[PDB]
Amino acid sequence: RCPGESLINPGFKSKKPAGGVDF
Amino acid sequence: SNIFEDVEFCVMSGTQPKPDLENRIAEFGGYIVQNPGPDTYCVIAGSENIRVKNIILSNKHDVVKPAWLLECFKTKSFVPWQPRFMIHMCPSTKEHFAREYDCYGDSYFIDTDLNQLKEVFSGIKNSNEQTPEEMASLIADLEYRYSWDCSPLSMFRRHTVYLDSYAVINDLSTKNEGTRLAIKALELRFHGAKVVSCLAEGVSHVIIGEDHSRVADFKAFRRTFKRKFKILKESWVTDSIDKCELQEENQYLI
Amino acid sequence: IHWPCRLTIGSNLSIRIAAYKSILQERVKKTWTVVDAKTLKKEDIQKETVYCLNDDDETEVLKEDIIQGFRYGSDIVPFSKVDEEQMKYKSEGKCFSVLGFCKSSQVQRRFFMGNQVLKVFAARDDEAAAVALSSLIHALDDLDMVAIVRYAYDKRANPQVGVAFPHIKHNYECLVYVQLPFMEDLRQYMFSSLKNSKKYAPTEAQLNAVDALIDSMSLAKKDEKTDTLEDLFPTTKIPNPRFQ
Amino acid sequence: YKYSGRDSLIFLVDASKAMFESQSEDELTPFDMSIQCIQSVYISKIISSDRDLLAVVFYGTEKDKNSVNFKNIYVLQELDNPGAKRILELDQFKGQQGQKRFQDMMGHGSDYSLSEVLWVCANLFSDVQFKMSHKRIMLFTNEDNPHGNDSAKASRARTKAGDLRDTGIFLDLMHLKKPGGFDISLFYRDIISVHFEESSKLEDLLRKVRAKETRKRALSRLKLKLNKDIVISVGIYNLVQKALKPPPIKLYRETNEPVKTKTRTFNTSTGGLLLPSDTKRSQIYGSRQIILEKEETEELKRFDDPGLMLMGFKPLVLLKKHHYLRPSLFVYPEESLVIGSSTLFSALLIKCLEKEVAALCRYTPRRNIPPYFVALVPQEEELDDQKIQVTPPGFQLVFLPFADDKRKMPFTEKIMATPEQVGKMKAIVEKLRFTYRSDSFENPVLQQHFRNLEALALDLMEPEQAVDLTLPKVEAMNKRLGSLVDEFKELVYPPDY
DNA sequence: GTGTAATCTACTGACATCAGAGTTCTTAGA
DNA sequence: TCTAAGAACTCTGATGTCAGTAGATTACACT
Repeated sequence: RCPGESLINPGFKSKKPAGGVDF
Repeated sequence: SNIFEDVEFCVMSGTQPKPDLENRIAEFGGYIVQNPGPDTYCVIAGSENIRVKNIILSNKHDVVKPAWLLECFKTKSFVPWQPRFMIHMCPSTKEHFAREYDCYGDSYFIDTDLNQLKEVFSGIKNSNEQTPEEMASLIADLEYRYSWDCSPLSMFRRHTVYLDSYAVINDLSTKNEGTRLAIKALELRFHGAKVVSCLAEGVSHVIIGEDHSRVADFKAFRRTFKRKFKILKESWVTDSIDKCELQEENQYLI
Repeated sequence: IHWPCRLTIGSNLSIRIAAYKSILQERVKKTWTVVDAKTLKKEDIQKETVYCLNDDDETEVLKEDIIQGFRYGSDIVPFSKVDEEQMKYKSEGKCFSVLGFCKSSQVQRRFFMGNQVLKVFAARDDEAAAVALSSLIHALDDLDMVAIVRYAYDKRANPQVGVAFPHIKHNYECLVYVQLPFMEDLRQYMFSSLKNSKKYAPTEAQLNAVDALIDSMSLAKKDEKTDTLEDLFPTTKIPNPRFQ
Repeated sequence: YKYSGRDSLIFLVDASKAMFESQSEDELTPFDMSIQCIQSVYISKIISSDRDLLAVVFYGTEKDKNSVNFKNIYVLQELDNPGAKRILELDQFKGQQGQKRFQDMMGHGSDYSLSEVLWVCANLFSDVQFKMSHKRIMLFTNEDNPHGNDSAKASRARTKAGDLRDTGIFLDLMHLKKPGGFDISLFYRDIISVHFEESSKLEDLLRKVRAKETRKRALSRLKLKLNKDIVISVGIYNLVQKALKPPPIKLYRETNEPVKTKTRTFNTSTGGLLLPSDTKRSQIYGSRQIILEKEETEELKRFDDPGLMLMGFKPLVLLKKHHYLRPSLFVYPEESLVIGSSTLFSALLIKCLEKEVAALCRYTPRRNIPPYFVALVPQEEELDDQKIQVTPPGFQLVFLPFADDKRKMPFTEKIMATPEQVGKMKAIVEKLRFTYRSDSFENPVLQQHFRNLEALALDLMEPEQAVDLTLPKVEAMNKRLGSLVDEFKELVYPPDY
């Protein structure tokens, strides 16, 4: 179902936006 | 036409009808290519906003205004190319290019063109071949004979010029600056004159403004000289510039 | 092999560090040489890597006419091996430098991703580094905090990330370094989850069999008061059966 | 869905002047918005899934291209695997000059009909031969009443889109900031599966996100021989596996054509194109030469057949986390063989977690591979994030070194720091506390590589050069930490460096 | 013989992986 | 006074793997 599944690339889990160190 | 055959073109863009560009080329038989290899003469593009600029980054090839393959259509323009590969096995292409290029990068075996010449020129540092004295006179003589010392931006090249910006002739700060003579020295220099700040024996011309106060003294001083300068109005330079050609001095005398 | 470097927790503060590989999945020294069946001489074979264009066996010269390409969707694009080096990501140095710290909880067991393990030590005869790094790792022994570190073995080689995980032995402090995944090295799949047991029943008698298996087939026996079991099968002390 | 089915996706833009040339601002444009979307999801799909299919279609244009049901529709692109020349076709229509480039060709504002537009797209998906796992249409129109002024026009669409949904093609929507309002509850309420500014979904199509995405597939299947007789089938799956820049394809310079590397072995003396049977394999030891056949350099290195033999059980504490061999792989049951073996595996999972135990196994992934030794650590799922399964339940294969692997490391002894030297460190460490998450970083090389590759491929004016996230942001490390490097420089060592 | 099933065994795309070969650096070094 | 033996990393090429497709072999069968 919708909540975790990406619209660019369906069935696969949504790629979160990279992050990195920040305090 | 039978002229653009044996000359190969890339029509990398248009937009003027792009697919008709190569069709016009086809009744002139210009050799159409969709993607420029190291073989091709030059690349043609109606606009360059994105699709071309790999070929700005790879200095590769000769890039040409849209019209050159709608004006090739009244000329015969046909001019070269590259790929890329650098090699030091026991290095081989550079020593082949010691047979096959001029040392600087101009390949003997292929013509080279706008972007490729700009690149060669940007790599250079100073010298002169033949004796400098031989070379200077070869150039001077040729522009003198054929009046190319009259080339528009060079048309006063063979004029050494003094200018009446000095309240005392030859005293380097009796300087009458703020004068529209300052702007005529810019105009003379903009067209190749050896503008000077001393009326020594090397001078061919003196230029006079609104103030005629010193003309009697230029004329009296000119009685001294072994090679005698002309004295000319400001208008000689204005008119010669406007006509893109040396108008000649004797109607502008004093 | 020895590798000299500089452990760097912030822009001004560097400590001398020199790491050693500790586990490496080990491979045999001498390769199988190739030899002619009747002469038994190791140089009577030459290995011609010849090339073909498919237009009836036009044979190329690699030194002039072969240029590597990558692949981009439904089509090929030509690079030059000599223009990849013009655009390639170049590391600015042979770096080692900490990014920050966070709990053992942030770093689960599974994810560890390395070719090798380092043991990352205070430089030989640097008694200032010895006190400073013993302080570093003794200050990690108690918080359950771990380090996260940019690494690079040498110039041109790929930059690297991951977990510099501390441990203690009576003769020296341990802080191993291990690589951790980037976001594209990690695979996420929803395996159909097994506690929904209604079609794959774990019944009382099945459970009451297994309850005895996993105690019964124990290797580790409690023949001790150290709270360390007999270690009846010490697999890390066995030699590799491949080389035997 | 099943493994092989491609994702397949068709993009279907409203060419109507009232949206196409329209803005309330100057700063965007709905057609320039949709075309940007189509180029940007399409450049995502090129790096990430070259196997999955795209098409793009303009409806309501004035000059037509269709198989049938022609009126006022132009299929710019039929269904195909994605690549550069398709991205170059969309690029031509972008921007202020672009909204005139399109007008010289297909023509703008004419009447249109969704029941014909949905017909056209249907025929498109039909015409393709491949197996499709997800069939999806994307609506780029703002026209919230889609000119259903004739309700007996509109009932055709709604029935036809019933027929789309009935045939298991899906359809999906984005609203595009229509001036003053848009409301799905007027119409589109029954076409999709309270009032909006512009879709919060649409920004996700501008993530430009890059990786390979490779679907759930086994590495291999094996039999967990508990002894000489009892077996269960288990899968072996690759939860963590380092990605590489894709293998480069060698090309002929003069035409860009691919070329065959075509290697042979040739006798150094003579014309013999030596066959694989002509030559053996060998070693040198003790100044003598040992000779073996191309069969037996791989008869040596055999021990076992593909399986997993059980070796007995351990405490999880004695499996020391300092010695680690190669990336851990998952184990999960497979009823594809050994039916009902899932019943045993599940009890084994459940009860190991009570015992605080691992199983030890010997592991061969293939015929002609030596056994390694592997601890099966048992696993438990954190569904607490609204059933986002961060962790699947099963076992981890964690590999164990052998003697040869644990390399000797030099002598050293010290226990040097005082409680103040730890005490100052315990401050700096607690000032530098963040939260790592597994996905919080990206490969600087492999991300840069794709941007270089696009510049070369779509012929872009510049490499995008997007700066990496692995460098420490040293000014923040200066400030958050503060001046406390001086506590080492004063309290811990002399001023000579 | 003649004809229609059912079903084994192939080939391919794709993915991991060992090995093998090309490449820069330390110690021992005339 | 320096010249190879020993590392180290990346990259390339083959072998084996899995899923899915479809052909040819080959069984089964006619009163």
